[PDB]
Amino acid sequence: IIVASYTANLAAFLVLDRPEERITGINDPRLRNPSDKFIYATVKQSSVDI
Amino acid sequence: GSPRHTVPQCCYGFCIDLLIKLARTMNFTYEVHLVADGKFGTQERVNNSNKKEWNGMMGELLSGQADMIVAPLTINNERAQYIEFSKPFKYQGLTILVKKEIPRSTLDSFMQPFQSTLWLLVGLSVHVVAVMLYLLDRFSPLTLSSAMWFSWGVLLNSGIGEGAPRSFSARILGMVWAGFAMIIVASYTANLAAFLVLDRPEERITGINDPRLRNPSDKFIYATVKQSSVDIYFRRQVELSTMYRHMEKHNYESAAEAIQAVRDNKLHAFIWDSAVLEFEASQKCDLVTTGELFFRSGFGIGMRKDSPWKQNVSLSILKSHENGFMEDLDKTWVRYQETLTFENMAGVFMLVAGGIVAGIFLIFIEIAYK
Amino acid sequence: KTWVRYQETFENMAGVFMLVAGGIVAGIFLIFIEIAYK
Amino acid sequence: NGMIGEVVYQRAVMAVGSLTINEERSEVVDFSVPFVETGISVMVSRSNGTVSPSAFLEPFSASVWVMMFVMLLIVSAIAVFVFEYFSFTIGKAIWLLWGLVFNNSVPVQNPKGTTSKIMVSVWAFFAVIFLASYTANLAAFMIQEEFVDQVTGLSDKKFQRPHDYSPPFRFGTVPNGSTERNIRNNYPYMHQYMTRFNQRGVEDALVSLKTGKLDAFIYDAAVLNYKAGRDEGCKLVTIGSGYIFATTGYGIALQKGSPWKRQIDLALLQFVGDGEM
Amino acid sequence: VSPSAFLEPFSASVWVMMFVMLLIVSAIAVFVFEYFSFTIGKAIWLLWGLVFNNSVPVQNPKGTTSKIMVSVWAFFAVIFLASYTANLAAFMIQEEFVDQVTGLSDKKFQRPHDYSPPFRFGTVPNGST
Amino acid sequence: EELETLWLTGICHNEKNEVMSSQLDIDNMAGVFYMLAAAMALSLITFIW
Ligand SMILES: *[C@@H]1O[C@H](CO)[C@@H](O[C@@H]2O[C@H](CO)[C@@H](O)[C@H](O)[C@H]2NC(C)=O)[C@H](O)[C@H]1NC(C)=O
Ligand SMILES: *[C@@H]1O[C@H](CO)[C@@H](O[C@@H]2O[C@H](CO)[C@@H](O)[C@H](O)[C@H]2NC(C)=O)[C@H](O)[C@H]1NC(C)=O
Ligand SMILES: *[C@@H]1O[C@H](CO)[C@@H](O)[C@H](O)[C@H]1NC(C)=O
Ligand SMILES: *[C@@H]1O[C@H](CO)[C@@H](O)[C@H](O)[C@H]1NC(C)=O
Ligand SMILES: *[C@@H]1O[C@H](CO)[C@@H](O)[C@H](O)[C@H]1NC(C)=O
Ligand SMILES: *[C@@H]1O[C@H](CO)[C@@H](O)[C@H](O)[C@H]1NC(C)=O
Repeated sequence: IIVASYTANLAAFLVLDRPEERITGINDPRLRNPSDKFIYATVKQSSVDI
Repeated sequence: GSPRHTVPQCCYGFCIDLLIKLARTMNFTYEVHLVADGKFGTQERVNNSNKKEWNGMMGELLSGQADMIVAPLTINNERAQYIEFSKPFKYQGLTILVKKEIPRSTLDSFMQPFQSTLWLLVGLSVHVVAVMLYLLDRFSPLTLSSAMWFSWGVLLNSGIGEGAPRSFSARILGMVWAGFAMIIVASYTANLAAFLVLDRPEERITGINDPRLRNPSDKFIYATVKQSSVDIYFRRQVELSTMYRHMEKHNYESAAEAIQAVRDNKLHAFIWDSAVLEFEASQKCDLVTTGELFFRSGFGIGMRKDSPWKQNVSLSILKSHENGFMEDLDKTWVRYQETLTFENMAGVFMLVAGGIVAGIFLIFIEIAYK
Repeated sequence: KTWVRYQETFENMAGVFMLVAGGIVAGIFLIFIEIAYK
Repeated sequence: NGMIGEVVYQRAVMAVGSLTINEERSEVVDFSVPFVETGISVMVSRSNGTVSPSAFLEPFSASVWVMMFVMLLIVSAIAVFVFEYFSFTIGKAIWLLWGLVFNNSVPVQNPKGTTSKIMVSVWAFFAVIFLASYTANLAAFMIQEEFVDQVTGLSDKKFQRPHDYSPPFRFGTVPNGSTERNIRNNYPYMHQYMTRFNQRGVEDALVSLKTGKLDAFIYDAAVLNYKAGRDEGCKLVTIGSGYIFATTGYGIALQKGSPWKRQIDLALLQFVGDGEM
Repeated sequence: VSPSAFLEPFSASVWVMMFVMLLIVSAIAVFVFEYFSFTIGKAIWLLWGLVFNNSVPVQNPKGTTSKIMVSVWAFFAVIFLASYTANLAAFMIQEEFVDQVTGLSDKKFQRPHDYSPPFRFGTVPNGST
Repeated sequence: EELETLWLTGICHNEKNEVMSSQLDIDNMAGVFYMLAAAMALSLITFIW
């Protein structure tokens, strides 16, 4: 039973990754209200600026 | 059903105890009766005058037959233009009740729900293995049942008091059969486990953001209460006309009609207040709502115009908010809730016991022969 | 297809093999000590 | 003082911004209708709690166990019959048959009369698929996750006294707050133990919850819900959703006799009445 | 789609190190058996039968060192079995979904005699497609 | 973007990992049988000498 729980724990530590270690949503309020760590930028005088 | 059978009966429950608390706080006498129809009240046309009227609790209040309405008042903008509201004692939204309660893996897919490759596969595999072991053993460069028992024991991995025969070249066959057996049972254990982990389909609706309900059909039968305020709230909004046209075909009188209809699979979904469906999910274990919450509204007290029972009554309601009487109302009704090897391994033990009876019969025939 | 489409038991073995190999190498010396004991 | 000091003393008109609701403010001025379900809540440090893989009742549930004993007795009786036809495994048959479930016992003498080997093989194949189902249940344990909540709600026995339990802890509020008045109207001893556990800054109390300089904190519900929803690190999920809490809202205070109250209430119900809220 | 990748795609070189440690443990067992009744060449079959522990009765070694090596090798085999079950779980959960046709210019699309089922496809008539 | 979010359904995403793996693979025991036939050939080589 101990080694079966060990096998289940080492499988469960290989099932999942770290989900959303960085933000993918454009409509995140963390992006709407940024911080000093959210270094997001664009090209100077690009159409993204317009 | 019954036009002329009006009986004095016993009323109790949540809002009745709320009214008893209000009568305990404020000094007054009262008169509790029930509404004639089974409707909240809608701005609905009358047969003449090109004018809409009211019915239900509002129809009995505005006619002077009632004085104060203590009820799950669906607070909207249409009723506030005519009468006054109160500060809500209950805060509650809207959701959908469906039937996401169907048992999965009725036998855990051992040999009978899965197709018949594996059992016959192991059978003719160990048959060919036994035949070539006999070809190795009878012509070396008991014997039959001993090699069979060794083959089953290496295939089966439990540890039994057997012995390998003279296997100067058959030990390669035995080690390949051992690796064969363990890689098969390891793959079988692994994919059965990972199958019953990922055995979660999507048979739900996921709230208002369902384009299968934006363009409905006969597959998702969602309806509403006949002459409900939620129907008015969906009649106001500019893009919810399709769900309005879908729900107006199957308008039901009471909510328990829809509860029994979705219980007997007559419906597929129902728009209703959230905490009431949570309470009935605590009642009926075969009911689980969806997750998206919309129209976070309040339940308070249906009131008249300018009246001396507006100020101190709202003060008594907020006095009930500040103390633990809301927690008392929780403890009475709101907070108050209510590989199994029984469906799965029943037939497993049925086939095992059939093999037991057949093996006992073959053993007694063998003793009768020897 | 030339440049856009063109892109340019492994994890569970390395430290396990190294640690078990070092443990067996130390255990052989322990066996030398135990056979010298008896 | 503040917005109440501006509206009651008639130096203002209303408070469109967020404001708590209690009975004394309903006495001095008049609130509007509420528009958002904002009660109170408690934010804690909430380190990584256990998932509790302690018990399991899914395969046998203390009732298939009788079938295990019955089939053990059947295998033992037929082994006694083979011993009568044909080695000390009369009472050792249960030890053998459950020992070879876990396939690491000492092999006792198995008879060559074809009976006991076949029934041990059948029960052992059942034990192999039973251990497969047991590992499958342990793998299906990964699907759910639930770290246990330390405090259920405001009526906790932890909230009686931190000396009552073996770890002592601390709880805080905001100074001069309506939540303090709600505490003093419900539990004066809570205010007495909160007096020595005060703080100054809301973000400072948040950092104190992060850095372990504070154990518990009491504030409004949805504000802490949003600040945990935007929280960098994402280590804060509030216990409950307003169940054992004040369950109030946000209103607009107007002067007693203001004619704007009906229009403001109709406009709020219009803003709710289209989903624009 | 349920693919099959067990030994040749995954264990491309780990199988070599498994055989290296197998030869090391077998050399240790032969040295212990020759230091102090037929486990000279049979030690390889004994060792790879005790890799998987599939109910193979062989013998009981009287040497303590042989049983210590069997114990350490068995713990290594148990954690290898647990890692193999975790690898199969990750192979099931990370499930790719390949297609029979991965191109508009498929060689199947020239003639359905290219493969054994003759497939079928069409469009709407009087269309720009 | 709002109109294409409204008038386009998006429940069925790209390559869902659902229940459709139906516990049967064919190529796995086929390859195990290829290695088994190699073991038959090696057993015949050890049998002839
Ligand atoms: C409710 O329904 C009817 C009343 O309409 C009751 O059944 C009988 O109805 C007839 C008229 O059609 C009356 O003359 C009888 O007096 C009624 N029976 C009795 C015993 O009162 C019925 O009893 C009522 N009760 C239920 C089933 O809820
Ligand atoms: C594509 O267009 C042609 C031309 O209109 C259609 O061909 C006609 O088909 C009908 C039978 O369905 C014949 O009786 C006519 O003689 C055809 N030509 C004429 C003169 O109309 C054809 O059916 C169309 N295909 C579709 C369905 O798109
Ligand atoms: C409450 O009302 C009753 C009935 O009118 C009356 O007898 C009693 O004196 C009242 N008590 C108070 C507190 O006014
Ligand atoms: C009056 O109007 C309703 C619809 O609002 C209709 O169903 C009914 O047949 C009409 N007739 C009556 C009762 O006069
Ligand atoms: C309401 O409460 C006040 C408190 O002073 C009391 O004087 C009054 O009689 C009560 N009745 C009304 C007007 O509702
Ligand atoms: C609370 O009010 C008192 C009134 O004297 C004041 O001294 C104290 O600084 C206030 N604390 C805060 C920061 O709320």
